[PDB]
Amino acid sequence: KSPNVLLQNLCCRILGKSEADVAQQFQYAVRVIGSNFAPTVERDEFLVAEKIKKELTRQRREADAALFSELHRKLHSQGVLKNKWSILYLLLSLSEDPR
Amino acid sequence: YFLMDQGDFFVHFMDLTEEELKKPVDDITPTRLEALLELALRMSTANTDPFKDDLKIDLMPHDLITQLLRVLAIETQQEKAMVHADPTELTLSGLEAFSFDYVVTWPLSLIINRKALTRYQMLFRHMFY
Amino acid sequence: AVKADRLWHDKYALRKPMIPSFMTMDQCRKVLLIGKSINFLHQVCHDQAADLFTDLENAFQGKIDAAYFETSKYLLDVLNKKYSLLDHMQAMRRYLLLGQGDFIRHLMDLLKPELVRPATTLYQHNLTGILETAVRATNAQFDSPEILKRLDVRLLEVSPGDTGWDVFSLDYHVDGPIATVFTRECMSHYLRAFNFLWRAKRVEYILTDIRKGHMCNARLLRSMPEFSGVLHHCHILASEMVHFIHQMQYYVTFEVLECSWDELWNRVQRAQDLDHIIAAHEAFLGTVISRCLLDSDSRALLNQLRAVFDQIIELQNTQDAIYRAALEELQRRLQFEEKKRRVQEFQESIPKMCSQLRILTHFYQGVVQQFLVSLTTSSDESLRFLSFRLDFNEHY
Amino acid sequence: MPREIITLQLGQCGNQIGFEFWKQLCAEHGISPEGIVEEFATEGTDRKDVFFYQADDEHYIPRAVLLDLEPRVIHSILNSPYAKLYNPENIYLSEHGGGAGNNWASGFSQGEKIHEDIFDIIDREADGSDSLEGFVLCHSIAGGTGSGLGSYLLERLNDRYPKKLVQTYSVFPNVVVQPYNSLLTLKRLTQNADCVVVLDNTALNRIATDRLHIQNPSFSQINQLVSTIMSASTTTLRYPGYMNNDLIGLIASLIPTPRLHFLMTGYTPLTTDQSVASVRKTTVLDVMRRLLQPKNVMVSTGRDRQTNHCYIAILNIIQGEVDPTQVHKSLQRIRERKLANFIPWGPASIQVALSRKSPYLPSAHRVSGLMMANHTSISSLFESSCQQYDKLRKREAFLEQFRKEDIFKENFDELDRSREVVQELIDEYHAATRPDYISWGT
Amino acid sequence: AAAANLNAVRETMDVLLEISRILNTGLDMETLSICVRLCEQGINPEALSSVIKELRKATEALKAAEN
Repeated sequence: KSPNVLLQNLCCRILGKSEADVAQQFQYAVRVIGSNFAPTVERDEFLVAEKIKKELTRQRREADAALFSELHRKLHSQGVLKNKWSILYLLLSLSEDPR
Repeated sequence: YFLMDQGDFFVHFMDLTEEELKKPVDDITPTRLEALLELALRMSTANTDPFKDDLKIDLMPHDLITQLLRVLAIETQQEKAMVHADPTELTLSGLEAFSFDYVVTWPLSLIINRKALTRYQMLFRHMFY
Repeated sequence: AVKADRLWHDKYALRKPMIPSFMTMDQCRKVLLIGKSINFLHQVCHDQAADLFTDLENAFQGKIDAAYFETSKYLLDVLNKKYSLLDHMQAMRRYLLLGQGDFIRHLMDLLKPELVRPATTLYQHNLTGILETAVRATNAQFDSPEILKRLDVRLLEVSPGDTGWDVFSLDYHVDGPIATVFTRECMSHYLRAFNFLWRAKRVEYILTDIRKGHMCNARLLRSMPEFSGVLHHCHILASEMVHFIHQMQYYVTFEVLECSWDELWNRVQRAQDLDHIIAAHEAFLGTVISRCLLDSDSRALLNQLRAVFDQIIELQNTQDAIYRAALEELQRRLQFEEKKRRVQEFQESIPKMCSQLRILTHFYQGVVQQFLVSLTTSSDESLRFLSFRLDFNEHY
Repeated sequence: MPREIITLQLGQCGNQIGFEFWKQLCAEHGISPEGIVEEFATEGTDRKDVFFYQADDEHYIPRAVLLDLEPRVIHSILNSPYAKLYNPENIYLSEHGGGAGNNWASGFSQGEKIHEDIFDIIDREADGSDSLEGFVLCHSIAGGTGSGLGSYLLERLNDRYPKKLVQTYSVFPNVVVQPYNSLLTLKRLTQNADCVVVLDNTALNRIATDRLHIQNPSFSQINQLVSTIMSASTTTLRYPGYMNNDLIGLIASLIPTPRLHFLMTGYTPLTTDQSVASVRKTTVLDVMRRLLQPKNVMVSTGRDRQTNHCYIAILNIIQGEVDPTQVHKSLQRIRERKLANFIPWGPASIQVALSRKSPYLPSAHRVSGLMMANHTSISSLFESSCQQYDKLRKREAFLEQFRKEDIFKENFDELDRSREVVQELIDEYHAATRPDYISWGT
Repeated sequence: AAAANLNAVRETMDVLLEISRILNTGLDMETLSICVRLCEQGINPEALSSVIKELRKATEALKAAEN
């Protein structure tokens, strides 16, 4: 039920209409959400650094990789959140297409 | 350089120094002064002198007139009188602090010393002004 | 277990306590250097007691120095005539230091109709093939074919069509046997300087785009001048930015690339030792590093450069949009003529252009003012001379 | 992909300049008169493929089409040592040996008559080109063929290849219809060419007399100077650098965009090979100063005291052993000394590319430089041409031969439109002296 | 103990927000905190990103039809 409530809460605020009114959008969301139940992200530091560097170069920024490196340390301070790399890959994917 | 033999370079530098007449040249770093000197160099016949790279620009804390007066007033009763002296009442100094120095490596660093370098600088500034 | 890049540096080590009192520090260093040179000549070049205590302070140092000199000379000769050390140096000058005029700007000139087009239909493999094809006609024919194989270019890929001005970086490397002349860090700094000069070339290319547009399209069409008022409002700011950025380009391409490349070339030309060529490479690296002004402690200069680049990009984009809109309107007018509302809309479109160009001019003036203030108030006389030359530009 | 450039050689002057260009390329690449790479040229630092096509026998063939309306010169070329360099099947010669009669309009009508053969040739070369960059038309503005047929070919190339650069080597005159031919050619260069390199025969003669001590310089020597310039224009191709390796970038830098395409040329050294200049190490600063010297500019521009002409853009290709630090110091000194006046309405474009020379070409000078500059004083040449046109038109001079051609049988409105375009060009050149030039025409 | 754990968690969340800002991801605080909790609890980031993109595309299509 969590994927369903997630999708409905996202569609009721991001979109002005629910995606149950357009069954194509609802079907696409429900068939995308259920593909796998484990994160599929690059969990290596080298690959994360490469992705951040390529994102910043496509952003025409060549000095904020140090900032991303420092921020991922504060993220990895606890060492109890193993999908911080997952959320960083999510942000990478959401920022790569328009950039 | 110091004795201004082949002084066409000094005639060329007159016009560069003329753009700076308000404040002493020591207020500005000598790197751009040496850049102007070297860009004036290649327009004059100076290729056959592999010794001008030992010349450097020093920013004296006093102008030519003031330094000369203090040298000729030290160890004398004139220092008290001319301790208030300034170059504003006299000719203004905007290029009279430029001087030449000759820094050379050892053991040629033994031949040239700062005691001689001060006299060199004073003479060169006086000649140049 | 020493890499091929350090057969002369750390192929052998020195033990401080294990050095006699009849053999000095430089004596031991030269002994280690000679042994490392001999081992390097064996491995990679593939081609050709009481008296010892007494003669330490008479001629032992001279013998050590002569042996080290001869071994280093033979190693350098073997590398130059076998592994193309000089050719690799020239390749890195040509590719990562802009030493022979062709590359990045030509790629931008070719891709200008294609860069705006989607990069999902343009991939780095096609541009790699284009570079390989066009480098043969260039100086890369001097480079070994393995060098052209190790040379590529990165460009826009997988995009719906957008800015590609700041994404262009030549990458260059040398082969194993010749990589003892050019170290890993050397190639990395060559790549970094190539990226910096690519940013500079993109800024200069935006400036040249503006310049060529306002030199040519003016003499390519004669129409009503009522639209020329907003054009002049935009173009006063655009010309001030043009002069500023041409001043910047002339200063940077002279005090960043050229001096370092000339020093490196002169040192390598007179270099008969591997230590000499290494020092030449290090001096080139340091000279490129010194004038970057993009480090963390240079945050003000970095932000000013980023603001200037963004201003140039925005001005180029707005000029292109204005030109496209004017072309569309005048083409519609010509079609109507061939086949009043058109003229009315073309005039109404002018005041918005004038207002937005006034805003852009004010923003550019402010940013340039803050950049000039930062240059002048600094204790570096180089920035003060740059500000003086900018005022000499008769734009500020 | 190769980056092919198609050379169109139009009329006597265009064909001679193309022949000397191919000779210079052969000499720089170590290619024999038959197009075969010389044994000494197997290790060459240049790939002929940029400007020549390679035949199956390792022969380098110029991508050059030589078109002339008179057989004498074509026969002399086929009897020359370079007859084997050119593909004979790539040479079209009109069997109708009547020519254009020094009439630009007749040359244009002839280009229309031979349109299919010419555009078939251009398309054949484009398909034999992996990434054809553009066409270089070598022609004279005053003749019939080189002016008219050249303008026709420029139009057809601009229509078929609207994304490819059009560079011209336009020979300016020192023919009662010469003002008409010149005006039509200037119009076509301004409207349909991306870059026009002006080769002024008056300035070339002046240089040949004053500097080579040649009493009565021959056309052969002028064409040798032209070919030297053309080689300098291709010098940026032969050495891999970081910027402006293509004809698009060259044109945009020199002709300063496509509508502002009247280019002034500069060459250095301008000395006869007999002038062994004593043992003076030519410095980067001395190179730039000589290029900035009016006696070394290869275009006769009037010293009009009324117009404060300025440089729009300058590209200096310096070939040879050049210290980049000396290049930088020379540019810095030139800027500080304001040794060149630049456009006030645009950025000062002064570029310097250092390249290595071909190992096959003998260079007497360890360092040479060519400047290609778009400079508003080039407008004085267009003004002179306009004054000559107006002088002829007010007299209806030399119009009887034009009235025989269909384009001029009824009226001269195309001439009047060309005069209007050249007037607009002159006015834009005058605006280029002003800070508002960028907005003047729009 | 618990206060230190909560401080570490909030520091990690703030650092994640800062890293997203420097990356210019354009992800809001609530959406980022939901995606972070989804990935911590176990979910495919590919699927989550695809669903978010589909929802955003539907929203933008509705906005365009409104315009």
